[PDB]
Amino acid sequence: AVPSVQTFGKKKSATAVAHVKAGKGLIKVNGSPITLVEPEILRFKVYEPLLLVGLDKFSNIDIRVRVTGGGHVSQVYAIRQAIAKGLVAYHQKYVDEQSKNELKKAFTSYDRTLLIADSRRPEPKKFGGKGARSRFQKSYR
Amino acid sequence: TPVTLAKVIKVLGRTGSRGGVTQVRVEFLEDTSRTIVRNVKGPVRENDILVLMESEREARRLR
Amino acid sequence: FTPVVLATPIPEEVQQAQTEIKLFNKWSFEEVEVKDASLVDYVQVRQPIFVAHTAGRYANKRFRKAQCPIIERLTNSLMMNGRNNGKKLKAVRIIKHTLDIINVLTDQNPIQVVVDAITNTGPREDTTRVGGGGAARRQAVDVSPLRRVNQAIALLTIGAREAAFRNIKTIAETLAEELINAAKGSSTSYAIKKKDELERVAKSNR
Amino acid sequence: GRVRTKTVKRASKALIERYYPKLTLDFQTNKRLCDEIATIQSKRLRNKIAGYTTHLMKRIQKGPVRG
Amino acid sequence: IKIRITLTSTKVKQLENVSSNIVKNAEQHNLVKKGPVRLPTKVLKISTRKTPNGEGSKTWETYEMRIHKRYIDLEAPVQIVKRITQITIEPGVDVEVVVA
Amino acid sequence: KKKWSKKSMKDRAQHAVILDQEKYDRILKEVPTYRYVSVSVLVDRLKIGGSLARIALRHLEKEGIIKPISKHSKQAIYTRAT
Amino acid sequence: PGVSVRDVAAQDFINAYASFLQRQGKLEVPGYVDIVKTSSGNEMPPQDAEGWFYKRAASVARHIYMRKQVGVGKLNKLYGGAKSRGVRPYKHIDASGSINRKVLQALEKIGIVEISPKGGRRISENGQRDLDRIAAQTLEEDE
Amino acid sequence: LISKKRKLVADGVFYAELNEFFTRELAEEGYSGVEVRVTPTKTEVIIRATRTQDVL
Amino acid sequence: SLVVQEQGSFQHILRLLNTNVDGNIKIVYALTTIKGVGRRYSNLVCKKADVDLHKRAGELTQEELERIVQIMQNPTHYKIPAWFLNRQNDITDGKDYHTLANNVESKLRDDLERLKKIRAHRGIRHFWGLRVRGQHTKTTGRRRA
RNA sequence: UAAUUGCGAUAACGAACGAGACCUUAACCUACUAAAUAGUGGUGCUAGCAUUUGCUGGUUAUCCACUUCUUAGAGGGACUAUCGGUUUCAAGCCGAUGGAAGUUUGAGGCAAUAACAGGUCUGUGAUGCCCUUAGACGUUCUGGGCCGCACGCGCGCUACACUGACGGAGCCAGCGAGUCUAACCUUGGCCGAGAGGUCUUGGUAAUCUUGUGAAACUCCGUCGUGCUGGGGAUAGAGCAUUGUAAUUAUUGCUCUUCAACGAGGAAUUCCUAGUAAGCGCAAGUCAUCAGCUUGCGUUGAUUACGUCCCUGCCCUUUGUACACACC
Ligand SMILES: [Mg+2]
Ligand SMILES: [Mg+2]
Ligand SMILES: [Mg+2]
Ligand SMILES: [Mg+2]
Ligand SMILES: [Mg+2]
Ligand SMILES: [Mg+2]
Ligand SMILES: [Mg+2]
Ligand SMILES: [Mg+2]
Ligand SMILES: [Mg+2]
Ligand SMILES: [Mg+2]
Ligand SMILES: [Mg+2]
Ligand SMILES: [Mg+2]
Ligand SMILES: [Mg+2]
Ligand SMILES: [Mg+2]
Ligand SMILES: [Mg+2]
Ligand SMILES: [Mg+2]
Ligand SMILES: [Mg+2]
Ligand SMILES: [Mg+2]
Ligand SMILES: [Mg+2]
Ligand SMILES: [Mg+2]
Ligand SMILES: [Mg+2]
Repeated sequence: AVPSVQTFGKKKSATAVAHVKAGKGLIKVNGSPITLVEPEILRFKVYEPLLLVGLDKFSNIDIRVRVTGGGHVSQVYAIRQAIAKGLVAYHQKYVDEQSKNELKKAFTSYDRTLLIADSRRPEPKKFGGKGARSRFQKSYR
Repeated sequence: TPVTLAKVIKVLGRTGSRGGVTQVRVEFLEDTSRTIVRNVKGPVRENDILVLMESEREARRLR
Repeated sequence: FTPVVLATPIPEEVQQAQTEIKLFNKWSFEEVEVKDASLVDYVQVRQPIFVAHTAGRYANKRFRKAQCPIIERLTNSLMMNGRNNGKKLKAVRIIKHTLDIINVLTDQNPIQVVVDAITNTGPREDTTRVGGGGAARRQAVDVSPLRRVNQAIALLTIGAREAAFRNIKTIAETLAEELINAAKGSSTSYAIKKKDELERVAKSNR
Repeated sequence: GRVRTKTVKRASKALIERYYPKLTLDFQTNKRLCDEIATIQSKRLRNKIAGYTTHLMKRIQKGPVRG
Repeated sequence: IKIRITLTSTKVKQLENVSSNIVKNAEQHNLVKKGPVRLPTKVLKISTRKTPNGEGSKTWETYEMRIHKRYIDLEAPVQIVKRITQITIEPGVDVEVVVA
Repeated sequence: KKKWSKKSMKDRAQHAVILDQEKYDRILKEVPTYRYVSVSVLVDRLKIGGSLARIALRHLEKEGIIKPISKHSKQAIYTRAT
Repeated sequence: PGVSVRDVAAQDFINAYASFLQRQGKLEVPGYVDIVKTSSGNEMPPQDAEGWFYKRAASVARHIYMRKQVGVGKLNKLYGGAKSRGVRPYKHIDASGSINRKVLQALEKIGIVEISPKGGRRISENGQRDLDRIAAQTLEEDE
Repeated sequence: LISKKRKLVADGVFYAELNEFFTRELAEEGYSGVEVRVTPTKTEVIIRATRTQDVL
Repeated sequence: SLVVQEQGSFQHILRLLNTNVDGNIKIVYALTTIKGVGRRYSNLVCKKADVDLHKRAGELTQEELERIVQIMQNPTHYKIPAWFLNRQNDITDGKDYHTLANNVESKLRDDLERLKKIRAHRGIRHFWGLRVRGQHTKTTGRRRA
């Protein structure tokens, strides 16, 4: 009966599913430490869940993330949603509630996306234009 | 180069052939209780401070 | 602050910049107060962000565009002129290289220098075709504070774009001397020269 | 647009005329009456029926509504 | 024995009847079954210019038709498989039975 | 070709190709008082070329005179050290 | 303590492992090394032109050690890129398979990758540790 | 030996050919539609018309 | 790494194969001024003679120059794969040639005039001057002279 | 209000169509309903780092348990809900809150009366009339042509360089397709510089090609403001594949050759969030061939929320010498 829980985050078409369980606290990106995302700029954008509330809250729990689909910046956003929710989910029904709610204001105050994901999806293209909204061009002679 | 500071109190409406210029009545920050109307290009909310290179020119009322 | 040991090695430098205060990459977003009024509450300060890569849902409405940081605004104007439209990976990277330059020249805070330049560059007078009919010409009006930062940031980023075009000085450095000149003023800045030209032209139309 | 149509004005008006000693000023309770007290072909209409019902039931609280 | 059932009709409301009718038969017969698994609706698209001619505004509308597939696993002796393969027949509904 | 365009020429810059002692001693006595040196900085500065600048920063840092702060490709940011 | 190839970054690992073959220098030479274009989409060969048979093995083995089985056809789609076919738009073009086929053959006799069921090339008993032992000091190189 | 994708497309082909047959040959018999039912080892076709005794 | 200070062996534009090959540009791209040698042909010969490609052409020992040319003049003799060249089994003897500074325009004219006496379709179109590659000509090539 | 969308005097009583409602599609459900054709955790066998409890893996007749993520059916879920201002103060938006979802939530389908002498008799065995009907305007066969080239336009593609070009590395999508009495998609081994060929295998398909390892991309490099490693039009030579047959080169591969173009004038087009714009993939055409289209996913801006200036659109008043109606 190993204590564990699993939740997911997403982006435009990416879907990350982090596994949140009690442990030493090692973090993996599909096999590897979270220090190896390698856009080399988005690294603190995915370090946001770890560092905004501190690593003491992540000290007693380890997280393993599996990321599929989306683009390169999309997969990074996928990891941050699941990690943010996973700490919230773990602290809701294993840790006391008063930790969970104070974590919610820790996340939703700084960046709204961490717990509530975007409501924006690609739009179908239409005949009469190359993309969804633009037309080809027009010529009258 | 004296630049005047005035604060919007109300947004009158849009003005121009294509309505690109908004109508505004402002109150002077210093020497208050004086109101003037200025034609502003961009978007203006309330409680927004304006800066001018000229003070005694009221915009022509559209009426 | 205290170091934390863990199974996977997390280096010490990353930990420090978030415990004592939630910083930028390596710089600070506090004590960046705007000296000139009529721009505060339109230049977004007092909520730092780590990295300028963020997709904020800000597009349904008319006046919530004073809440996203000025830093990411400046990044989002680097992506323009065709071949580099989009590609925010390099827009962030270029600004990463730029802030290294204002750190070493003009030793003031690089965030402070950028914000000071924006206020000093936004024109406060512009022209508009107004008349009682066919007899219409240039007319002088005032620029709104929200349009000021719009007008200001446009000239700053396009100066580096045009100057680094057909010239060896890269976009990461050509944007530096523009900010350096835009903040204090030398009239050799691309943006400042455009500013005074635009204001004088509008002034002549009184 | 958020101006309700005749099929929402008339179905709602038919309810207060007949279900006054009945379903109250709270929407989520009203919509759980309409789904069985009336045969409505679409959920979106039923949701708009109990919507304009609550709006009219909130009017009848303070004074009467003419019509 | 490991008999497997498959349903590939284009009408869910007609096809869900056959799947419901076959799962209840084994359940009331007290035989272990593998529940009805519903495959994604594979989409056959045909897109054409509406006009028979080549003139006018280039309107391109699509005609779509959807294929709904179901398959169920059973383990039943020979005596009862014969009487269940010849029942639960519906128009426009295709069923194939494979043993092992 | 129907223009009214002038298509003016350029300055035809004469940036050096390879280093020499008359300039090698010049760089090591001129890299001070430069609070920022880079490949494009050392172009409007001492006339070494684009490849000369890149190899110079590779050399003047191998032994080391001033502290370097960036190793990212296509943009080198250096600064003098105390 | 424990050292894994996934515990080190990709760029430094392949760069360090590539040197080890150069130091050891016994595996093979195709015979036409440095004459081959290495793809049909790259309009110029390896610019350094010192390796591409000791440094390609550094990056292909990392994938083969990572995943279950990879064949030569998979590399062509993997290492390939858009080919600028002149005035035409870009298009994905595979890579030269002969070097991909023959680099794996050298890996056979050096005990890194051997024949595997269900087709393809899979790492051998000596293969797993050799990569990890080499990747070990790439972590202790900091001291 | 056919893909299930092709089968149901060719299934609709069978109906369209049958429909155009049963409207051209039974035109004066009050033909009003057709539908095909598939059974193992047996195929059914229902010709729905008005003058059934004339159809037969 | 280490940078060579200076030496007196540096020379400006030099002469070989009737072409004044420029200095101060790498020998892999300096030898693309001569016709018959492209971006690749220079790359192949410079390494087959054991010449430092990184080393420029302005500083290049004289004895290393003529080592290059005999490799360029007779590539097949010096273990080339032999499909690099632009004239193989050319038209006359089956020997593998590669046109160079003088013979690139000489053999082009011979290839030009090979099909004119034959009265081929390609030869006539070259004499006519239009596109011999079978392109549409209704709209392309209006400012051809 | 987007909407004769709603609503209250008052010579009108209701209705029908349109819009809307509806159908499809898009995102939420850790609650209902199941799954080695999808997965996850654990136990067996086993590989590596360490050896100390851990980490990264593989395994089909080794099972066990479960359905967050993926598929689904029936459903639930939003109706602008809660609150302050506005107008015989008669109902939404603003301001904020809630939430996955608050521009009818986004986008499509459907889409009225009446007309155009709009296009179409080259889709039809759908047709009237006219023509023709045996050296036939019927059919078929051989070789050409539709491509032809002084020039003028249209829809477009590649670009004029360091926000770069090129080289080694990291490396991520969804929409779909696919052979039977046929020869389709083909992984894997081998050969080949490449193209491509060769020998088996898998697949009638969530099990196989496919995670379609797309590209734009990110790291290390080389280059360095030179019409230069930008740009690759033109040409010359050779090797292959499709096709009975490619010569006015089908297309692919290899080397050489290297033009304009230095950001383009009057003019003119489209466009308001995952939208423009940039990037590529699939399918339709396909024995061979995209620079087309129809879709899909990827990165993701600036500027408004406006007005009647232009060009159009809708309703009312007024004038009319107009009615095939301002051409
Ligand atoms: Mg697009
Ligand atoms: Mg430039
Ligand atoms: Mg690549
Ligand atoms: Mg492109
Ligand atoms: Mg096992
Ligand atoms: Mg209210
Ligand atoms: Mg709609
Ligand atoms: Mg017709
Ligand atoms: Mg005929
Ligand atoms: Mg034609
Ligand atoms: Mg068109
Ligand atoms: Mg690249
Ligand atoms: Mg996919
Ligand atoms: Mg090129
Ligand atoms: Mg227009
Ligand atoms: Mg296709
Ligand atoms: Mg609008
Ligand atoms: Mg009159
Ligand atoms: Mg009159
Ligand atoms: Mg008349
Ligand atoms: Mg007139």
